[PDB]
Amino acid sequence: ADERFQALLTNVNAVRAIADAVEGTLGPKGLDVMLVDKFGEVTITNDGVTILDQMDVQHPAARMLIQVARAQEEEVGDGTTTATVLAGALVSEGVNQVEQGVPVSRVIEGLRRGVERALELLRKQALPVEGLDDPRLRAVARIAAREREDIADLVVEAARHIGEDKLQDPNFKLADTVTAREGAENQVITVLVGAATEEVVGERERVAKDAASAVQAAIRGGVVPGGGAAELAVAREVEKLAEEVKGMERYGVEAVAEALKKPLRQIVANAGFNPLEKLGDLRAAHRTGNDSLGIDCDTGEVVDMWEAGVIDPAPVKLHALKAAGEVAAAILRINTIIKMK
Amino acid sequence: ADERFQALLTNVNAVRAIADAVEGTLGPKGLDVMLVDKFGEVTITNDGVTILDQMDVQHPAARMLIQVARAQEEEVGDGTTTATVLAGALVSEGVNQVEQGVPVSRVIEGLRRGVERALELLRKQALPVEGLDDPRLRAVARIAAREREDIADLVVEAARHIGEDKLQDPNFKLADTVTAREGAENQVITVLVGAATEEVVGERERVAKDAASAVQAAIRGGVVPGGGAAELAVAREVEKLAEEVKGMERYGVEAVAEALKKPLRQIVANAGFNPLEKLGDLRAAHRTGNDSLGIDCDTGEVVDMWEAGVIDPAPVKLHALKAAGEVAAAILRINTIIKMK
Amino acid sequence: ADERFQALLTNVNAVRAIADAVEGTLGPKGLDVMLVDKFGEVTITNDGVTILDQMDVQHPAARMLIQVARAQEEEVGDGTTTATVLAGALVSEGVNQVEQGVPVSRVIEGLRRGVERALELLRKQALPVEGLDDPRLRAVARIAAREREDIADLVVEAARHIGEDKLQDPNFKLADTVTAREGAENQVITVLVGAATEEVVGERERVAKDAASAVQAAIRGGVVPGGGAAELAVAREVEKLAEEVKGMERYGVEAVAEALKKPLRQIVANAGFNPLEKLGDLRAAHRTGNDSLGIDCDTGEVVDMWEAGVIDPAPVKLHALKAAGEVAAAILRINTIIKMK
Amino acid sequence: ADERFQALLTNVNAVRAIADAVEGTLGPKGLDVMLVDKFGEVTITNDGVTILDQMDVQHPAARMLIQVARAQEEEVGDGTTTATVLAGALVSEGVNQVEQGVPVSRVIEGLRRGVERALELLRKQALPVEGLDDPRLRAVARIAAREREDIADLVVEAARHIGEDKLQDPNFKLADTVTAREGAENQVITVLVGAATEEVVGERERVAKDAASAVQAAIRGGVVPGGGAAELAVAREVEKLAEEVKGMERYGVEAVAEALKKPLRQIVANAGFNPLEKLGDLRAAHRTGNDSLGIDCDTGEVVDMWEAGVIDPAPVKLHALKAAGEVAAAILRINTIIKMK
Repeated sequence: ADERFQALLTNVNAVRAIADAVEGTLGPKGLDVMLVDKFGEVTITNDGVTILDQMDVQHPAARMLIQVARAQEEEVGDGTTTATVLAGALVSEGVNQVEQGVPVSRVIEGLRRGVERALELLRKQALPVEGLDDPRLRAVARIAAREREDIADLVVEAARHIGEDKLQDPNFKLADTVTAREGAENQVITVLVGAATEEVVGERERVAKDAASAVQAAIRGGVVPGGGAAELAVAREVEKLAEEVKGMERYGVEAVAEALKKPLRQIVANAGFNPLEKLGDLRAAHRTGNDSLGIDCDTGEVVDMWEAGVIDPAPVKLHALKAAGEVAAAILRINTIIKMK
Repeated sequence: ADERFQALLTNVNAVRAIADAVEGTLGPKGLDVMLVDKFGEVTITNDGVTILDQMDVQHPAARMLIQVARAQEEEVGDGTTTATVLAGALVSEGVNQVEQGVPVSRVIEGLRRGVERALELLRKQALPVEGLDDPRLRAVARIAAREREDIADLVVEAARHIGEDKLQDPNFKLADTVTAREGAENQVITVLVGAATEEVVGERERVAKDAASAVQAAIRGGVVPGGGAAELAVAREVEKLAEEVKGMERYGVEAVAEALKKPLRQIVANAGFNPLEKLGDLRAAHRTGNDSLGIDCDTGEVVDMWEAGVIDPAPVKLHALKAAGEVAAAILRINTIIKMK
Repeated sequence: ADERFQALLTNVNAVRAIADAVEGTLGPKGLDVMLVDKFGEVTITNDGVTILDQMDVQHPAARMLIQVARAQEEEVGDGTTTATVLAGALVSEGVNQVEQGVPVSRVIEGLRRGVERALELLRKQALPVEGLDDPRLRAVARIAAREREDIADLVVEAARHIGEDKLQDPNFKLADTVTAREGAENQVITVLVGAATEEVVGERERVAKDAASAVQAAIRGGVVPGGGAAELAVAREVEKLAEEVKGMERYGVEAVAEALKKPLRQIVANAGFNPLEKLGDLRAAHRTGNDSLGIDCDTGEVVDMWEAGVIDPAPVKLHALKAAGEVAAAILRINTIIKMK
Repeated sequence: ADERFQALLTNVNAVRAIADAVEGTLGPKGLDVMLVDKFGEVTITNDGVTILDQMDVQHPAARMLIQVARAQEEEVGDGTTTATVLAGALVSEGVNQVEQGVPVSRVIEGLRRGVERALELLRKQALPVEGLDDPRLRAVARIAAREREDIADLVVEAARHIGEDKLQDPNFKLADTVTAREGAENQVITVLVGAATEEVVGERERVAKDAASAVQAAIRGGVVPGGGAAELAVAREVEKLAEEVKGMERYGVEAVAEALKKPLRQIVANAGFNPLEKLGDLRAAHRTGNDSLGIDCDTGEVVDMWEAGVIDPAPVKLHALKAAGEVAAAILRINTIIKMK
């Protein structure tokens, strides 16, 4: 019986190891991560899409996490680091509840129901954007471009050059029509991103594609209050569902609720504030009936995110949580490890 | 800095040891504790007063819990088990929250307001008893008599023979008006309680005084749904209070709320049922607006405590919670241990 | 040279340990200390005077600080805890400079001048109280009364009864005019202090003692903004003195400057706030030219201490700083330890 | 959490080691450093640039600082020593704050704004050079030429041969317009620098470029009082801003403020004096309202650096501080180290 639980725990530690390596890269004030070879070559990156690919992943439980997260990347080209951290949080709290005594089969179904409710509520909470000149697009472009307005303005300028219905085509990807070249200026003819040297072209191109995907998702499915405020907003309702759920299955709904607190908790933690005290006051002001109250990452105060400008696309946040649930259930189900031929 | 926490944790482990020695005796299906001497003599007893009186305690921190519990006993003469287990749960959750990073002073000042609101809600929820012919007096006498009705009937008979305003006198304790004599019958002349042999008198007198105290407190302060249901009734609102308080203070209101679940959790555990699942379906059926819904100790089916006839006097619980909160606060403040002259 | 310094460090650590045993009792939200015997008896106390009197002292360096602090008690009967903390901080910030390479003889004289200028500024900053009807006397009684207004009202009534010039008499102590008896009410005949039982008399007599000494000192010297605000108010002046002093001796003036913020560091550390961040919010309105702002102990917001009412008399703080400077100068001078005949 | 800090401390110690091998070469009497391979060859040199170029670097943090320092060299041809020393100081007393409990993210942005303000004061303090006949050019050429006049004279002669407006061309560098030949005399035809033998031409060629670049920057940006006086002058101002910065973030500005003293501190220390007292006696000369007062490296008596003739160009100092701040942020922002494919 302990062997069945032990086989689950080592799977969790593999997922947690990957989830812990990218959690420092969350938010506008994320911390970069050092990557090292045996030869000694090193790259410094604050983006998750690259750290997950360039990182060693030898435990076979982590390979599924990377594959599912980059499938989410293949869909919309953003939100891999949120999905990985949410999957890690869900699996961590699930194994914690299993340690308490809850059977794993109960936790799996509780997680399934809680994640389904969370997707429902996040879909219902996202409101559609009113035209393209509405500067919520300019807001969600800036956050995706590492707070560099030079790329952010040109992505929205290209978006206005394309149009609305021409961007509503499912077969058309705006990321593939951007290109970065060295020694050029910022013009759109094909989106030409200027770069100084030849070595800096890669990261400028990558952030150009990230802003491209963000602005695409903004038209495709609306916007959500970023910074994890929407995650807390759905976490409270998932807790209410947990109180609604019968039997031992509820302890998985609590696992969904606590895992939805991890993105905002780490947004605060990486910003350099105490996560617990700055979550307490954030829950303090949420009694007014509005569920769009976040925390600014510079002064640490409770401020509504619509005026702060911290906005996130809706499809990316929906699909990150969907993938996190799908790749937490699959890793919780595994109970034995056997060898082959 | 670690010594301040280690100084606290050693004090807590003294408190947890006392609680673990008594929390097995809760409920109508409690498990006795066997006490051994140097000589090898035995003392089989399920009464918390007895075990707390004759138990060897050496830690200075553990002495305060017993002193507070016996001071509680001097007031009404019952409820020491609930006080001990609640104090243990409160300080255990307090140190658990301190380990997460919350400073101890915030935990203490959150415990204070949480316990105050819990006392307020328990006092409100108490329902007075209409006359002595009401069967609730029969139930509260039966429960105090270890579910042996022969003492239960004579206690209520004596209560009716004395009177309402005579019982209302604060100076008169009817636990002194009971005497057990071997070889006699059960009659009132002085409440004479029959016993078989001289060795049966020792425990028969104790249970007679316990029943006397229960019946007296029932008239003085009404009744509360027993079996731990009222604890969850007030905990569900202490979680709203925790969601009503700003800042790091809230992490102690959660400690009050979770500590209030330990009574019913340990009633269910001692009854031979899994406490997590049996607590899960308790919250499912609490949505009807009634807060007096609990768990029967034999069939495991959730049933409302009024019809089931499991009732616990109000003051024995209010004073017990107040004592547990005061001793938990007093033991959490301690941060340094040093030696005397 | 090393054994000369190691002789100072051993004396420093003895002073550090005694100052460390009584830091946590400072401030209104201070924590208590468990004093244990070999016998097994206990004494919970948050009074610094009791801890210093009753806690063992075997290292001879500590006894000098104890004697100086209890001499400060013999002067006006309060402020021993502040004196001990200030002496510990001064000695710590002195040895930290000797570690950096500053000679001890320069630190001693820099500390002398820094303490003298700090005393001068604290004396200049004191505000004399207008009559005994002004509410700051009530505040000074309350702060010495651990937020129990029952003692505060009777002591202030007695203070107004006696008269102004009668209170001015240097041979008249209000110390001896109080007495606590069990089972009595609160009235003045000779001030009769009420108490519940015989065991409560010992601490309630000390409470009346401290309140009487606080109101005693208030008439003579007026008031100073309590809660450590005035220590910060003079710390910046000592910093400008350090920026006035010439040579290696200046680094003793900064030892005085940083030692004066230890009381306010510890008041917020004991309050459950982070001292590093709560010193990075007090310097907001200190730029406005007023030097009467501190930190309130429950919510942590910065507010003027005149409005908050945390007011502590002038003579007790002045003499506590003088005693701390005297013992800090006396203990730093020791450079060798030798045995007698 | 310790692993995230251990990764940072490992990174800091790498910067400390590369930094630690350089600062002995600061000031007019820097101490040269020996370099050895397995073959046992010798390379005695007191120049920072060659020391950083030929030194074996294994840690990636050393590689990042190497790249930034040689980029600073590519920009203006000098200032690598001050850049690496200031970077080491900023990183060292940034992690010193992290040990105290300050979060890394707050220290990073505090470093950012403190360095920005230090750049502001340093830019404003630079006074414009009045023609080339002004002997401040001669002074900076002298201090650039290892206190040798034979290279001081021909550099300024070649400069005045060109003309005023021709040195303002950003596309023209005069560091490439100097060639050293063996057995020749000192004249300009192309500045011909003579040498004794072929083996001596290497070091003469290097000092010729250094002296050329000093006057290259001097006409462009003016003059700033060198020898660490400008650093101390801006350190007091960024201290004043630290008193203005609000929150936990101020402890990064304090790190910038005290890290700016490291150049002057080590110029004094390499002189064979005690830096602790020589920093103390420099704060008397700064109370007169003017901020040009530094320390002569020979007699130890503080003297005005204008009259003493110790001078540095403005652009080299500004860019050294900018590079030091940028690399300090880039190495402080790394949180964990992982391995690659």
